[PDB]
Amino acid sequence: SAVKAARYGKDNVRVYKVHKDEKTGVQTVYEMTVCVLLEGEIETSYTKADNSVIVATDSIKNTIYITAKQNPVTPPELFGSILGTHFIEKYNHIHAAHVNIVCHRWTRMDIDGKPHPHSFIRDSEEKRNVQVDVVEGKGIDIKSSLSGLTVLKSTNSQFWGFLRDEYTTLKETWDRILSTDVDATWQWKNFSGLQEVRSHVPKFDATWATAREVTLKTFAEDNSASVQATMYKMAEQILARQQLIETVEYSLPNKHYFEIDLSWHKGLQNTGKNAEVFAPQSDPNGLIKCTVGRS
Amino acid sequence: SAVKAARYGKDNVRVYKVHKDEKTGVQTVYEMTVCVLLEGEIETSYTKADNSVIVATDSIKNTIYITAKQNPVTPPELFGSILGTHFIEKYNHIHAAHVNIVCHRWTRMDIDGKPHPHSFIRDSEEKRNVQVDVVEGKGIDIKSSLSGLTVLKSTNSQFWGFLRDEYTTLKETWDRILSTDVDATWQWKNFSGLQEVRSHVPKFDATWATAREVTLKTFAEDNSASVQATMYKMAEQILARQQLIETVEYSLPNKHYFEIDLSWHKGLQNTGKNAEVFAPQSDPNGLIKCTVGRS
Amino acid sequence: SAVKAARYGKDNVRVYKVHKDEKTGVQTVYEMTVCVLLEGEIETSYTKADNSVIVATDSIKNTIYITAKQNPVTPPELFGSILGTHFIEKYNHIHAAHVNIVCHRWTRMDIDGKPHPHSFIRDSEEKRNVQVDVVEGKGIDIKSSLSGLTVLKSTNSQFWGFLRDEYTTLKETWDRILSTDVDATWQWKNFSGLQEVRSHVPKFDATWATAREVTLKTFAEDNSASVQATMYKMAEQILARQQLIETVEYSLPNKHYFEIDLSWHKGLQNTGKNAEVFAPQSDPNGLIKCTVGRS
Amino acid sequence: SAVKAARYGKDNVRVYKVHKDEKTGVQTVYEMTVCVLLEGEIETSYTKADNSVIVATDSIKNTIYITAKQNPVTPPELFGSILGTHFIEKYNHIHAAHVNIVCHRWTRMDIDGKPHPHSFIRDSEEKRNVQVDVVEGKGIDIKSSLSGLTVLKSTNSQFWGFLRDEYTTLKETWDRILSTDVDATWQWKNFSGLQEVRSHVPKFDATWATAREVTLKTFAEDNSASVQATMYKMAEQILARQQLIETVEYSLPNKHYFEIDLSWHKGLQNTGKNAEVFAPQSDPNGLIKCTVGRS
Ligand SMILES: O=c1[nH]c(=O)c2nn[nH]c2[nH]1
Ligand SMILES: O=c1[nH]c(=O)c2nn[nH]c2[nH]1
Ligand SMILES: O=c1[nH]c(=O)c2nn[nH]c2[nH]1
Ligand SMILES: O=c1[nH]c(=O)c2nn[nH]c2[nH]1
Ligand code: NA
Ligand code: NA
Ligand code: NA
Ligand code: NA
Repeated sequence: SAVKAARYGKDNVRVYKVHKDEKTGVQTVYEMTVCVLLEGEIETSYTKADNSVIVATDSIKNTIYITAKQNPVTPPELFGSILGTHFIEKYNHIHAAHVNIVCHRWTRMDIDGKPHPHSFIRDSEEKRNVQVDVVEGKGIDIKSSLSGLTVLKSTNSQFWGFLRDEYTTLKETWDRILSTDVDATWQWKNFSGLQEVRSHVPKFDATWATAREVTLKTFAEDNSASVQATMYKMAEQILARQQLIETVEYSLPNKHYFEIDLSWHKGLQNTGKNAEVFAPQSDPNGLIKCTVGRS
Repeated sequence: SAVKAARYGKDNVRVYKVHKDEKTGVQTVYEMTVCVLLEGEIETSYTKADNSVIVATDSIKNTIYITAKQNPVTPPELFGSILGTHFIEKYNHIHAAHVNIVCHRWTRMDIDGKPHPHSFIRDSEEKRNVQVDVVEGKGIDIKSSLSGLTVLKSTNSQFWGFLRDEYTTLKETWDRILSTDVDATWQWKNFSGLQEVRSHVPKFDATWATAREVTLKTFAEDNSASVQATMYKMAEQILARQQLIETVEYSLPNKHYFEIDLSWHKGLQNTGKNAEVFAPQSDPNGLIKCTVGRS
Repeated sequence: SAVKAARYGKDNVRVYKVHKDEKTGVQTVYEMTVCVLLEGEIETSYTKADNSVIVATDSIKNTIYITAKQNPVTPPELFGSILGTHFIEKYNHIHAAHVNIVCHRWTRMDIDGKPHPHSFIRDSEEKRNVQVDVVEGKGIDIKSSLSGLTVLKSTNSQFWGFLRDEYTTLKETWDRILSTDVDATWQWKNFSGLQEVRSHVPKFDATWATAREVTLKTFAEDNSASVQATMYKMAEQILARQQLIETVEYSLPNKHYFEIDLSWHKGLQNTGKNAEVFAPQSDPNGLIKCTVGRS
Repeated sequence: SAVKAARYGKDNVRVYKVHKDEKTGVQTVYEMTVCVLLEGEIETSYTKADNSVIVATDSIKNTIYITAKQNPVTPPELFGSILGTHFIEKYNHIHAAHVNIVCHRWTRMDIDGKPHPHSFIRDSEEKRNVQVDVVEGKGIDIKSSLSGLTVLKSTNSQFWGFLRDEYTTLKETWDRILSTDVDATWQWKNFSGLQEVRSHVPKFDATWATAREVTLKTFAEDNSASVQATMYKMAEQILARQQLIETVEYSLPNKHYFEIDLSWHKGLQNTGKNAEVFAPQSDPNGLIKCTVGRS
C-alpha cells in the first residue's frame, strides 16, 4: 500500500478580534471559526513515523492567532488568502494550504435609535464563509458563501406539471408555502497571489451583499414555478452583476409545510383556500442543487 | 408503592398559522412548538392498565391544531390560556393543563425599502416563550420569557473585588469582554380565568417588548461591575414598568473570551490594553441566576 | 425591588480522571461534566456591586479540579457530596451548594476476547447523572439518574381502551412498536453528612445497576398496556429492591413509528399484520411522566 | 448563463423495517436515514420552468418506502444499489442516482443472559453508512463507511520529533492521551450492475466487520507515534484483508485532553508522571486525513 492523498491541520479554531477606533471610540468585533489543512511532502509521517515533516497542528493554531493579530481579518477572503500563503511560503515542503473560515454575526446594537459604539447582537445563525485554497504554482482559489439564511413565503409558490406515474401521490398545486435554508456559493476567478487578491478587496464585501440581496428579493418576488426555477434566477442575476465570479452554486432544502385536514372534526375547513393552520415537517425534505456558469 | 405525581401529554407539536388580510393582501405568519401535559384523576392508567382515563396524546395533538384554527395564536399567553382552559373544562377528571409554547421568529422581509406582504426571514434563533398553567380552582398562572438572545460587548465590563483565597487564580480586571445568552422570565399575577386574561391582552406584547428593550439597553449602557449587578438592574426596571408582573428571573451564562499571550512570538503584545485577538471559550461558563420581586 | 432568590457558579466543567493500577498496570478512566451553583449571603453582589461575597466562578472551576485530584470521583454520588460539602464548610456565608454531574461512558475495550488495560470506547451517549444538594443544616440530598437510554421493541406493545370523543382519531391497537429514551431518577433518603454518604457508598453503583436492569427487563418482557402501565412496573420494582430510595421518577417520550399505507401502489399490503416498513416520526411525541413513592 | 451541474431529490427519509421469523418468532429491526439525488436531462426545470422532467421528490420518497418493502434493506450496499438502479432504469432521462444511507444501531437486548426476540437498544450513535452512485454506462460505485466511533486510550500514545520553529510552543511527549471519533471509508471496485453486486453480498458485512475490528485493535495496541502513523497501519491492514477494496480513507480528529498544572495550589503535583486529572478540550482539534491505496 501507499499514501494516495494526505492532508492534516487544525479544525474548529475559534477566533475573536476587536478593532478600536482611536478617534471615534467606536469598536468593531469579528468572530470566526477557522480550519487550516496542509498538504505537501508529508507522506513519511504516515508511513515511517517521520514527524520531522509535521508542522504541529498546535503550531498551526498559534499561527492562526498570530496572523489575525498582524493582519486584517476582514474580508474573510483576504484573511484566508494571507493565512494560506503564509504556510506555503514559510515551509518548503508544504505545497497547499486549505483554509475554511466561518464568520459569525455580531451586528452593532441600536439603542434609542443610535448605533452603540461597543455592543453587539447575534442577529441569526446565518454565516458568511470562505474556502480559500492556496496551492504552490496554482495561485489562490476562493469560494465565498452564505449559509443558514432561513426564509419562508406564505404564498406565491407553485408546483404543477411534474411527472406522474405509479409512484406518484403528490397533488399539483398553484398555491403553497415555500421555506428553505439558503446555502449559496460564488466561485472567484483564480487569483495569481496576494497582490491580485488585495487589488480586488472591496469586491468581496460588495459581492456578498449582492448575493444576499438577490437571494432575498428573488425569493420574495418570484411567483415560483419550482425551487429549481427560482434558484436559477438567483444565480443568473449574481453572475450578471459580478464578472469576476465564474460560477454560482445553490443548495436548497424544501422545508415542507403540510396542510391539515380537520374536516373530520365538526366539518372544520382547513384545506385549499381555507388552509390556515399547517404542520411544519421536520423531515424528510426536498433537496435541490445546481451550479450555474456562463454560457 | 403508589403514584405520588403524574402528568402526560404531547410534546414537540410544531404549529404554523397564517393570517391573510382580506383588504390589504398582507399576510402574517406564526410558528410555534407546543407542549401540553395534563394532570388529573389518571393514576389508574399507571396502576391498573385503565386507559379509560387517558385522553390520548394523539387527541391532545389534534386539539392543539383545532384550537389554533378556531382562536388567535397571538399573543402566546392568550393561546396557551385558551388551550389549557379547554382541557380542564372539557374533561371532568382533568384538573390541570400545563402548556408550554416556544415561538419562532418570522420577521417580515424588507425588499427595496418596503415591507413585503408575504415573505419572512428567521432573524435569529431567539425565542419568545410562555408557560401557562391552568389549574381547576386556581385560575391561570403565566410565565412569559425570552431566550436565546445572544449579545456581546467589547468593553465597559469589569470584575474586581471578589473573594481571594488559596483556590483563586483569576486576576482582577477593569476592562473585559462580556457575552451572554439572555434567558429572562417575567411571572404574571394570577389570573382568575379567560375573561381576565383577555382583559389584559395588549399588555403581553407590550411587556415582552419592554423586557427585551430594557435587557438590551441595560446591557449596552451599564459599565458592569459583574453579571450579578447588571442583571439586577434589568429586573428592577422591568418590575417598575409593569405592575402586573410579580417577579423577574434571569439566567445568564458568562461566555468567556480569554486573552491570548503572544509575547513568546517575537515579543508580540496582545494582552491588557494591547489585547486585540481573543480565544472564545466554548466551556466552561459562569452561570448566574436570580429572581427579583417587589420589596 | 429585592432579591428573592439567587444562585451562581460554574457550568459545563469537563473533567477527566485516570486511575493507574500500580500492580496490574490496568488503567481506568472517568469523564464527567460538572456544574456547581452556590447560594448564601450573596445578595449584595446583585444589589450593591459587592463582589466581596463572590467566590469567583473561576475559583469554583479550580476547586472542582482540585477536589477531583484529592478524592475519588466515583461513585458520582460520593464525589458530588464531597464537592458540595467543601463549599458550605469552607465559606461561612455560603449555605448551599448544588452539584450536578453528568457521567460519560468510557467502557473498557475487549480485544481478541480479552479486556484491554488502557483502551476505551464510548458505547452510547447514555449518561449516568447525579444532582447533589448540600445545604447547611439540612444534610445532603441526592437524586441519581440514568438518561439517554434509547430502546425499541417491535411488538408486544398495545394501546386500546382510551377515551374516545370528537377530538379522537387514533385507532385502537393490539400490536405496535414502542420506542423511548429512558430518563429515570431515584431519590435517596436524606443523608446527614459525608460520614453517612460514605457508609452507603457500595449502594450507589448497585442501585444504578438495579435501576438499569429493571428498566431493560421490564421494557423487554412487559406486554405493555401503555407507557403509563409499563413505567409504573419499573418504578415499583426499583422501590422494592432498594429501601434507601424514597421515590422513583420516570420521564418517557413515546417515539412514534407510523405504519405506511402502500395499497395505492399495486395493491401493496403494508398495514396491520402485513406492516413491515414504517416511518419513524421525529415529532411530535407523547411525553409520559410519573413519580412513584411508597404506599 | 447555463446549468453546469444539477442534482435534486429527497433527503432525510427515515426508514424502519422489521423482519419477522415465521419459525423462530425472532424479530430483527433495521433503521436508516436515506437520501436519493438524481441527475439527468433535467436542466429545463431550472431554465424554462419545465416540471415535466421532474420526478417529484415526494415520489422519490414513496419509491424509497416501496423499494424497502419489496427488497432486502440489508446490507445497505445492496439496498442502495437496488434503489439507485431503479431510478436510472425506470426513467429514460435520468442518468445517475446518488444514494446515501445512514444505518442506525438497534442491537438485540440480552435479558437474563439470553437474546430477546424483539427488544433492542441503541448502543451508541456510531453509524454504518454507504454512498452508492449508480450511473448509466458506468456501473455501480460504492463507498462504505463507519463513523461516530468514539474511542480513547489513556497511555501508549506519543508525539515527538515534529518541526520546531518560531511558531511552535507544543512540548514533545512520550506519554499522552489519544482520543478520536473514527470516520473510515472503504471504496469498492466498480461493479458492473446488480448481478455483480449481489454476487458479492456476504463481503459487505464481512468487510465492515473487518474494518471495525482492525480499527479497534490497531488503536488499542499501537504504541502510537502520531495519529498519522496509526491510521496508516489501520488502512494497510484493511487493504490486505479485502482485495475488492481499492482505497481506504480515514478522517480522525485529535480530541485533546490537556494536563492541568495545580502546583499553584499547595504544591499539588498533577503533571507528567503525576498527571491524573485532565481538562478535555471541546475545541480546537487536530484533524488528520489520508487516503491509502495499493502500491
Ligand atoms: O419545488 C419543488 N421541486 C421539486 O423537485 C419537488 N418535488 N416535490 N415537490 C417539489 N417542489
Ligand atoms: O461577572 C462575573 N461574576 C462572577 O461571579 C464571576 N466569577 N468569575 N468571573 C465572574 N464574572
Ligand atoms: O402508551 C400510550 N400512552 C398514551 O397516553 C397515548 N396517547 N396516544 N398514544 C399513547 N400511547
Ligand atoms: O498525532 C498528532 N499529529 C499531529 O500532526 C499533531 N500536531 N499536534 N499534535 C499532534 N498529534
Ligand atoms: Na512551500
Ligand atoms: Na376538569
Ligand atoms: Na457555609
Ligand atoms: Na435512465
